[PDB]
Amino acid sequence: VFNRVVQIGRVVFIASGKDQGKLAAIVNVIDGNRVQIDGPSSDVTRTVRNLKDLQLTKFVLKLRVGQRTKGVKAAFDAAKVTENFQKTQWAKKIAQRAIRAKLTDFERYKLMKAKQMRNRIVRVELAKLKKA
Amino acid sequence: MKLIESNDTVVFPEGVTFTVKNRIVHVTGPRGTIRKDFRHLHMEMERIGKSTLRVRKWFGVRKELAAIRTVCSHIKNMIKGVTVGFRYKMRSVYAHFPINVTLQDGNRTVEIRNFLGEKIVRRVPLPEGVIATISTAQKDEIVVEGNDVQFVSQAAARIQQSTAVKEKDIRKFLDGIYVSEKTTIVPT
Amino acid sequence: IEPSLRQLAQKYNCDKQICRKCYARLPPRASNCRKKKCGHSSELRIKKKLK
Amino acid sequence: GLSNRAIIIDGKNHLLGRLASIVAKKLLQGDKVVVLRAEEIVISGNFHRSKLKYMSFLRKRCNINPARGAFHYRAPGKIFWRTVRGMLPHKTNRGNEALKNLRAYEGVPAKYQKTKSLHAPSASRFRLQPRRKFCVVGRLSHEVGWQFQDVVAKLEAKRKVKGAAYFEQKKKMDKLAVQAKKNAAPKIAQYQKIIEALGYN
Amino acid sequence: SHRKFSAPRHGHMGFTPKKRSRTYRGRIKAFPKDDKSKPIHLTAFLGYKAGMTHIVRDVDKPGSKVNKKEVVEAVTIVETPPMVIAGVTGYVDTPQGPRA
Amino acid sequence: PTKALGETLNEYVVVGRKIPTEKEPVTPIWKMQIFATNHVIAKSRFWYFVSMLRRVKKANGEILSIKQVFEKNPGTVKNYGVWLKYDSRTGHHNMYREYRDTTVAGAVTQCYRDMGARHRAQADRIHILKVQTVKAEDTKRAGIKMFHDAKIRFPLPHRVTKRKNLSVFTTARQNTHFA
RNA sequence: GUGGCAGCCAAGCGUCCAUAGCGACGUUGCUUUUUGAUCCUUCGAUGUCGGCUCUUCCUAUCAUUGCGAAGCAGAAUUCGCC
RNA sequence: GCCUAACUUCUCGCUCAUGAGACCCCAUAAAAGGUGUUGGUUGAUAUUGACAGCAAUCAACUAGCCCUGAAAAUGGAUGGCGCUUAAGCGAGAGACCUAUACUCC
Repeated sequence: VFNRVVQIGRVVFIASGKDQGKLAAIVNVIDGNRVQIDGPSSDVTRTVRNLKDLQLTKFVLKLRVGQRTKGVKAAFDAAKVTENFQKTQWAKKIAQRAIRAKLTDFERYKLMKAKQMRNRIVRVELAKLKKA
Repeated sequence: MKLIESNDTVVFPEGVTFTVKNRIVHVTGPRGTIRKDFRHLHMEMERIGKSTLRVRKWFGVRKELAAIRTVCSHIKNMIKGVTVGFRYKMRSVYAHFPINVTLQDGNRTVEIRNFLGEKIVRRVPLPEGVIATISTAQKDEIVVEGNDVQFVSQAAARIQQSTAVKEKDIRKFLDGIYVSEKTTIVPT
Repeated sequence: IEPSLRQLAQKYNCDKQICRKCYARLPPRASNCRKKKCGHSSELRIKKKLK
Repeated sequence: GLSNRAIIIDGKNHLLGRLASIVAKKLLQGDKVVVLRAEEIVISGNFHRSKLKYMSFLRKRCNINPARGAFHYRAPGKIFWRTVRGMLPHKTNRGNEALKNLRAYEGVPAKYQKTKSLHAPSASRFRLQPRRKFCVVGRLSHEVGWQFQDVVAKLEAKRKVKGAAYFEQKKKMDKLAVQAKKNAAPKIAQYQKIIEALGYN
Repeated sequence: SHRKFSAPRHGHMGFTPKKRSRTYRGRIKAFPKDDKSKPIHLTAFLGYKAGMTHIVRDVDKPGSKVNKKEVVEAVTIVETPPMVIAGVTGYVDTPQGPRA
Repeated sequence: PTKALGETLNEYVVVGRKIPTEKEPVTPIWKMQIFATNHVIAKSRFWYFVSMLRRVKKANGEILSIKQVFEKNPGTVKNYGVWLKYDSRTGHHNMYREYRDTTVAGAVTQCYRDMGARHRAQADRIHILKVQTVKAEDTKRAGIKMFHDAKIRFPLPHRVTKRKNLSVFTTARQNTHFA
C-alpha cells in the first residue's frame, strides 16, 4: 500500500516553508516528526525539518547514516536526481505554474487568442468524430 | 509510545488461497469460500510471496497494536473453516424432564420442548451457512456445524442461552443444554 | 444425573467468581471486575459453593 | 467576495459543527447556501454520545405548554439548519435575514440534481484520527424519529444509477475529444506552440 | 408538598385538545398495510348509524360459562347503501411524505 | 514565576563569586551552565542556585562574567540525557529523560516541553541537574533507541493537508494517501 | 450544629467464616421533608395551621417489568443493578 | 471556529469519558480505588537462553490525563451553538483584535 518511505537517502521535495520548491536528501531521522536533510546541489543547507513540510519523491540515494555534505553531493550528481525529477510531471507542472505567474498583459492577450482558435478547431474535429 | 512498525503474518497450507485487497479477505478451500471484512481497522494487509499474508501497522498505540494478532487469528479461523470446518457438540442435562429437541422449517429452526416441563416451545433460528443434527446413536446430543466459526458459535450460544432457569437456584437446578465440545468436521 | 454432566453444568453455573462490589458473575481465574460501575474492583470472592 | 450564485455544498463526509460555522459565516457575509445530502453529514464520537445528547435535547420542553417549548426537528436537513441557527444572532434582524438564506436538504432535489457541488476540506471528517468513531446524521435522525430514511435511500439509489450512466457517456465523449484533438494536431500546431510557450498545454 | 394521598389523573391527555372536530366526516388517518398477494379490494366504506337493537345468539366459546348457551347482546345497525366509484387518484413518495 | 519562554532556550556560562571581605580576602570562584531565555534570566537563576548551594546571595556577591555558548557542530545528531529534579503536587522526584537533537539547548527545550506535556510541570518546579551526550548503546529509553537503526524506514500514513491561500470551498477531491 | 441519607480499615457477630448479611473503636461525604444560628429582602401589609380539591416534578425503589448475589432445595424472605 | 473585531495560524506531547473537559474572585467535592493509558523510581531474573504452552520478563511503588466513588425535585446551561491529531489539557512561537488608558493633532 505504501511504496515511498522516509528512509536514509530518500530524496524529498520541500513543499512549504523556508526552501519551498527544492529537493534535498534525507541524511538522518531524529524522531517520527523531525528529519535531517541536506540538499547541497539543490541549494539547501544541512538542516532539520518537520516531515509535515516535506513530500517524498521516487528517488532514493545510496547514502550512509549521517552522510556528510560532500558524500551527499557526490551521490546527488552521480544519480542525476535533478534531471530525472525535471523529467516528471511533478516538475513540469511547477515549471508551467512558474511561467504562468509571470505572464504580462500582452502575453495574456496572445494566449487568449491562440487558445480560442485552437478550441474552435478542436471543436470542429470533435463534431466530425461525433458524426461518425 | 507509537511503535514505528509492527506486523504479523499468516501462512496458508496447500489447496487454499486468500487473494486479499482493500482490507477484505476472500479465503477459499475445499469446503467453499469465506469472505471477511476488516475495514474497521486501519492496517495494511498485503500478499508477501505465494502463501503468506502480512498484516502491518505503522505508528500504532497499544490498543491498535493489539488488533494485529486478532486479525491474524481471524484469518487462521477462516483457514480452519475452509479446510476442516467447525462442529459444536452440545449435551442436554436434566434431572427428570427429557429435553425434546427437533428441527423444523426445512431444518432451519431448532425447537426445544419439555425443558423443565414447560409447555412453551423454544424456537431458535439458525444463521445461514449453519446446520444442525440430533445424534441418533448418542442420546441427548445436538451438533451445530458450519464453515464460519463466528456463526457456528453464535448459533451454539443462542441454543445454550435459550434454556435458562428462572426463580430457582442454578447451583442445583442444573437442567439445560450445554456446549460440551468444540471440534472440526473432518477428523483431525 | 451422571457426574460428568454434573461437572459440565457446574462449570457454567457455580464455578465462577463474584465481585464483592457489584455482584458480577465473573470468570474463576480473574483479577478485576469487568464492569465499569465498580471501577474494576480488584477484590473478589468465589461464588458460594454448596456447603 | 460575494458569489454571484448560491453555493451548493455536498454534505457528505463533513463535520457538522465545522461545516455549520463556515456556512453561518458565509450567510452572515451575504451569500446564499444550499446544502445537499444532509443525511450524510457526520458527528465525531460514538453513536451513543450523539443519541443521548439528542435525547437530552428532546427532554427540553415547556412544562406549561409543550407546543411553546423547544421544537425538536428530526430530519437531517432541519438538524443542520438548527445547528447553523445556533451560530447566528437569529434573534436579531441581521441573524434572521442571514438564516433565511439557507436551504438544507436530504438527498439531492431535482433542481440541483444537475449541478456540481463543493466541499470544505477544513470541515472534512478525514481530519479525525482514523481510530475515532463517528455517527451519521441520517442514522441519528432515523433513531430519533425521522420517517423518510428509506424513501431518501431509494431516491438516492436511482439518482446514482442515472449519474453513473451519464458518467459512462461522458467518459466516452471525453475519450472522443482527446482523439479529436489528436486528429486536429496538424491544423492547431501553429497555436499549440504559443500555448505551450506560455505554459498552458 | 406532595399530595397526601395518591390518585390517577382525570382523563387521557393524548385525546386533547377537546375541541370540535375540524370536519363532519371522519378522516381516515391510516390505511391497512398493503399486501400484494391478496386480491384487489377496497379498504373502507361509508354508512349511517341508523339505531340500536339487541339480539339473542348461541355462544360457541370453549371454557366459558356461557358456552353452548344463548346470550342477549346489544348491536348497532349501520345502513350502508352501495357506493359509486367516481375517480381514481395515486400518490408518489417524496422526501416529505406521499404526494398526490 | 519562572517560565521557559522562547523557542530553543539559550545556554549561558555564568561565573561569579562572593565579594571579598576582610576576614575572607580571597573567595572561591563559582561557575554554572544555565539554560534561559536571556542573560538577565541567566544571572537570576545563577544566583538562585548559588544561594541554594553556598552561603551567598546576590547582594554580597558579584558576576565576574556572563557568556553565551553556541553548539559546536549543529550539523550532527546526538542523543542527550537529562537528569532533572522536579516537584509534583504531592512530592519531589528525580527523573532521567532522553532526547535526540542537534543541540543541547534544543534538547533542554524539548525536556521542558515534554515535562509540561506529560506531568503538567511548569519551569519553576523543575531543576536540571545535568545534561550530557549519551552513546547509542548507553541509551535506555525505547523511544530514542528505536531510531538507532541504519535501515530505518516508514511511510506517512494519513496525511491531512491544509490549503493555505485559497477559497474554503472546492470541487477537488481530498486524498490522504500518497503511495 | 441538630435532623435524614451514603461511603472507607476491619475488632467482632454470623455453628467453623471479618465482608452472604452486619459491622464497634475511628473516619470521609452527601441533602435541605427537622429543629437551630443569622437578620440580607418585606412592617404607606407577600393573608399566618390543618384538611378538601387538582396538576406536575424528583427520587435515596414499597409494588410491577428485565436481571445479578445469598447463611437461594420451595408459599415465603434478604441484598444489589438498569 | 460562529455568535463577535482578531488565525479553523505554527511546534511538541496527553486525553475517549453510554452527555469528558474547557481559564483569578466563581459559583462544591473528599477518603478510598482501576491489570484504561502515558511517563518515572527502586529491587530482581534473563542469552551458563528470563515469564506462558503442552527476547525481554517479574514485583512493589510513584504522578499526569481518563473512569468509579458522585442522589432532587418547571426544561436548561464551559454564556450558546458546537468542538474529539479539538474549537479540550500542558509547555511554547509568530501575527492579529480591542478602552473614556499612552503618543501626536
